[PDB]
Amino acid sequence: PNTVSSFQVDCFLWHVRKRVADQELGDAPFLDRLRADQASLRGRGSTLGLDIETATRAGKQIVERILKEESDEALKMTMASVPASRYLTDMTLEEMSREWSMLIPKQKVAGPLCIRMDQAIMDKNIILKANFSVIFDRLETLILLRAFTEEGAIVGEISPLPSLPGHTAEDVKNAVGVLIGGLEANDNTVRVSETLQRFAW
Amino acid sequence: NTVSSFQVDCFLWHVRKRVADQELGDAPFLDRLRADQASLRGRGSTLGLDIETATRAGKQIVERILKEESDEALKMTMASVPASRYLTDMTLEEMSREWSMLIPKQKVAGPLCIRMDQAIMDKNIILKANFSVIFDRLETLILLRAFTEEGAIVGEISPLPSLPGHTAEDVKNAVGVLIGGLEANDNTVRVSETLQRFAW
Amino acid sequence: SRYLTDMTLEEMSREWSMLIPKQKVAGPLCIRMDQAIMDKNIILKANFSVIFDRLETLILLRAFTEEGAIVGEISPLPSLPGHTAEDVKNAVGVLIGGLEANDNTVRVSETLQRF
Amino acid sequence: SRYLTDMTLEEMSREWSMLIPKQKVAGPLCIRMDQAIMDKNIILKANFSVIFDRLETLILLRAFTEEGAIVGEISPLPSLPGHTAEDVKNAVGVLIGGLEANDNTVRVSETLQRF
Amino acid sequence: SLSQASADLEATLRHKLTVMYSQINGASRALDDVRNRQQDVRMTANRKVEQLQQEYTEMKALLDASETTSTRKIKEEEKRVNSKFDTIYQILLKKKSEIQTLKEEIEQSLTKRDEFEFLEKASKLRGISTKPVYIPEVELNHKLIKGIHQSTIDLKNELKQCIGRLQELTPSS
Amino acid sequence: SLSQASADLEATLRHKLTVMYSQINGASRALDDVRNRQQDVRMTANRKVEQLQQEYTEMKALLDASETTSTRKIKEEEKRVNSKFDTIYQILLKKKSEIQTLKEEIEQSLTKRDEFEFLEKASKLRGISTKPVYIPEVELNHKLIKGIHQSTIDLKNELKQCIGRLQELTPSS
Amino acid sequence: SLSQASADLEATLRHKLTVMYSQINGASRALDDVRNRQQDVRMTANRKVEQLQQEYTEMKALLDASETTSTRKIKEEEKRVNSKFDTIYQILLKKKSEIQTLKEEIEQSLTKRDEFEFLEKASKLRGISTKPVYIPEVELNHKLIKGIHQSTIDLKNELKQCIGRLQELTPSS
Amino acid sequence: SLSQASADLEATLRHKLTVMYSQINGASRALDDVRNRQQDVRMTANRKVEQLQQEYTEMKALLDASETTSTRKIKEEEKRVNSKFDTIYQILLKKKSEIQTLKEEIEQSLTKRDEFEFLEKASKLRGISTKPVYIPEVELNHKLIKGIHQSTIDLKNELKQCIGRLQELTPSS
Repeated sequence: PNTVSSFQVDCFLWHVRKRVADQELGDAPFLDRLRADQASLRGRGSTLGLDIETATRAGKQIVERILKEESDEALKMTMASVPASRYLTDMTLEEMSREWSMLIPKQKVAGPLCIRMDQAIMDKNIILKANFSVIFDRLETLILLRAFTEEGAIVGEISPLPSLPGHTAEDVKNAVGVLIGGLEANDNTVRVSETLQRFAW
Repeated sequence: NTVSSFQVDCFLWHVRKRVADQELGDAPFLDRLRADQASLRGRGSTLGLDIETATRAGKQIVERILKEESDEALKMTMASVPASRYLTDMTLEEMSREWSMLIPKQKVAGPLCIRMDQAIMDKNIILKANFSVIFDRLETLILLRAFTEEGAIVGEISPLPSLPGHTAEDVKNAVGVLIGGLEANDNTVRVSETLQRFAW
Repeated sequence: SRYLTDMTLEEMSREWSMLIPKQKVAGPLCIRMDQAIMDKNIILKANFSVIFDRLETLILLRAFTEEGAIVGEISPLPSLPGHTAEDVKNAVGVLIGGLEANDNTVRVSETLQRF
Repeated sequence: SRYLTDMTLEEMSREWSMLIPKQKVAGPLCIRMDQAIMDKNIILKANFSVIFDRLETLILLRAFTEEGAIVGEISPLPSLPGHTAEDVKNAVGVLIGGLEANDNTVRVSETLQRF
Repeated sequence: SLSQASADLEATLRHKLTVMYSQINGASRALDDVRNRQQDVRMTANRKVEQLQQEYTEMKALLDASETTSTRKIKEEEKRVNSKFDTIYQILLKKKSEIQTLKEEIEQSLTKRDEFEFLEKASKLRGISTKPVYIPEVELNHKLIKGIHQSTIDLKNELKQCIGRLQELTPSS
Repeated sequence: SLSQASADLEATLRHKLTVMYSQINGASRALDDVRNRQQDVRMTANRKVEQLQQEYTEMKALLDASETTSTRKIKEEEKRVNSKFDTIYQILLKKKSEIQTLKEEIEQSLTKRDEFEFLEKASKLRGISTKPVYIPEVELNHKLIKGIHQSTIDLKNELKQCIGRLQELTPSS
Repeated sequence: SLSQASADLEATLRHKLTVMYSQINGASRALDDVRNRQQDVRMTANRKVEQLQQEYTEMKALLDASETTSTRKIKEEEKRVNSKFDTIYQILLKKKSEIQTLKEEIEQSLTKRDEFEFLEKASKLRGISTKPVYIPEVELNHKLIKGIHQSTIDLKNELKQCIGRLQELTPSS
Repeated sequence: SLSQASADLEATLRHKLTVMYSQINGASRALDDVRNRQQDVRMTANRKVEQLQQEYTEMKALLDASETTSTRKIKEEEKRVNSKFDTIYQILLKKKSEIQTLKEEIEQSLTKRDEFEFLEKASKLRGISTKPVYIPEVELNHKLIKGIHQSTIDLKNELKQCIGRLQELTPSS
């Protein structure tokens, strides 16, 4: 009793259906079908133990993902989808091109990334800033990440290997975990930028 | 507007079909599929409105917002097809080649300068251009020129040195004006495939 | 090319009779008037076509008393609908002289004055 | 660290009786044998744990005739499971001497010979 | 003293080689950074331009709708007056046909005239002059259509003022 | 006496024939009049429709002008930031090439290094750690382009409201 | 004559200035062309590299799938033999518990010893030799697991052969 | 006599007590044996999974090597064509700079006029129409990079059919 994708679909198709009769005239049998399918989907959500909101969000990525064209599509508006291929920058060019020195170097090889940190830093609030390319709602390839103190000094760096580009997003999440652990082991408070939180946790 | 709903329902039934027509879906779901199919056929009969045409109308009416999408999101969607390239019909030699008009005609079409030799007549001319393309749209033109059957330059669309850049419709207008000015001299004008893709 | 209508459809389709008929052929136009109408103020209303700023083809001209009664008429001959503005001007002068010979006072509508 | 099993699960989970019991405490091991068995070819099979290339802890050793009958046994004391390979070797020598003094011929499995 | 100082500066220059390697790698990462930043602003500019063009095409479609609605109001007023005139034409042609028929009836009644019954046959037809029918005046609503024209000109002037208000917010190069 | 009454009613019927002729001519003139009146209202309607269309095309041309001006403001802001980034790319690549050259020179200086003049040739280079170059920040004018987008959306909404005020002046059939 | 030749060559040089202006503009357009060509080959290279990376990540995911499947077959064979051993443990422990219960019962029956009825109480408790159930030998399928190991080694060598065949088509820099 | 049979049956039951605990001791040893057998097959299975995982990581490292080598082939082909284009940019810019300099000379020679030496200074300038420069075509080896992509896709497909061949060697429940 598992193939309940049809419920998610029906939750999606109903909500958009509402829109029509919920703003324009639509039709009276159409609105009657709206109310009837509403009650039926409520009963199915009760007997399923599955939320309508969550199943509609699932209907989003279960429908909008396999709409290929028999014939010529919804001209997936670029005002609403450019797609979302962008490049995010927490760091300034000065911050990027700046050179730094570790008193107690720690170098580790996390997959295709090199993590570097100054172990001498202790009891500081550190913030992570990174410049990286984003595709859709996922990180694609990292250009650089660095760790700044409350005062702006560099204390850590996640950089891809010069000979071995590129990498995935999960490799970057692993490197982030390793760097945060190595730094917080020295009594350091680690905060992260909003973009990094968005594509790292 | 009592017939918007039929179009809507035809679109939603098509997309509904897709699901159980490829994936497993559900058995009551497939019975509703067949039943709503027969019911929409009956409604298309009693409406005096064809199901195919009304389904295409349901497509183009349930596709121009608010479809994709608002509000929501959060993950689970995107809907697009990126691209970023630079197309070249002309060789570097053709670009860097210099030419002379016997009967010059110069016009300022928006941010573009159109130039042509009016002395050319009764020739099959082909338009070749080098230009940057973004997504499925033309972005910025670098140059366009007009070659004869023999390869001689007879016309040129070039942006103004002081005023870059420009849009795609400015380029379509300049193309129209150049083709008109040349065909007024009994000339047959053909266009390269890339230009046809990003001008007509 | 426009059409000017001094007269209403009722005035154009109304029938009238002359107690003393007077008819005259003025080139391609026919002029009719009642020689019994005297000592009245009469106004000439006409429906006619206009091209540029000149008269092109007359459809009908009728004379109205102060009380609105028809006492005269200028109409093209059925076999000769074609005519010029000068023929109309001469017909108007003949009709004005004929009605004024009976001590009438004649006024012309502004559209008729212009053309 | 591996476990070596000369004996099948069936062979060790079987009961046997000695007509003439002979028991002896060899340090931390208990040696039992039937002094009534004579003029037989006997093979010693044992299940024991092994670490590196040496014996660590013996679980059980039993003597089998050519016909498969149990005639002797080496087992650790319940209060003293700990022991070394050499005490086990000494117990094996004692059991071999006890069975051979009554004209038996004893052979040892290759694994027991190694350890 | 010079051979050991030679080894000293060999070792110091060797560690300087490694710091140079790391800084050159940092420079390559900064070059990728600047390239990606310019690529991002290119994408942003193209996206904003296509959103602008989509909005201006929506405005053009609204203008098309307004144009069609105004021209439909004008054609419906035209068709009103012209169908009133068509019914008047129908009435006048009916009366004209009655008179034409009676005229031909008198003309072919004058062929059998020297029989006594001609009087009995024709004295009825002199009496029947059924020529009535009242025609009310039809007036095109000039004020409405000239007000539509005046008001569309006003909307054009107001769009002019609106676009001026829009463009003065930002600098022009 | 009956032949004289026959001539009498023949004469009366012929004079009524003549009045019928004059009435039929009047009816034909009235038909021409109604045809010309409807033709005139047709001409008036067509003239007003063509004036409407020229006003709406003027408005469309003003929208085209505003569109091209806004898109030119955005493309020149794009080209500003992209030429700043291109120059920054050039500076960083020039510095990287200088440092790369010096690094490889130090690497190929170590093959003839246990020759005495190595110290004289390399004691200058221990002093030269030229790793400078300051990069100022380039910022795309986000407020300007977001304001252009927001204000063109505002232009569309107020054009909608204007067209609404225009069309509500008259009835729709 | 020299002032007129001065005006002559002034006019000819002015027309030469205009042709040079057009040629320098053509040169700037050719520079834009080469810059854009370099940009295009950069984009092409990056796109092909990302396609390569996606293909190699897909291959790594196939290796992960094969690894998990092989380890699941090995753990299921382990669990087979270990559940047979668990059932054998259960049988032996049940027999041991039966004898343990009987052992305590007979030990507490020999405490009521000087009653004649002790025989009646204890003659039942003698030969209750609960010695049942035969246990067959359990054998781990060693051939299968060592063959899985051998076959994964063979697949590694076959991947070596594949990668070699791939790389030998092209020269290496 | 009954006290003597009581002592007799007590002694026989005591000897049965001793044989019973000796068998329970054998049972506890068999339970320990089964435990150790289970632990041993656990150890063998786990070591084989560790050997499988080390082989699969070796295969993943071979994939990494192939990826890096293919991407290096693509980057050096990119840089070859991009250095050819850089040299072409340099020649075109040099020609543009030469013409720009001569243009400035003509522009600032025609501002100081009505001198006899003006003719002498500009009669050199009437002759110099040096407008040549030949640019050879640069062509990226598209066949090579598209074939590298096609062949890496083929390698993925061949690995799929491999591993497919591997898992079919063993049964599925």
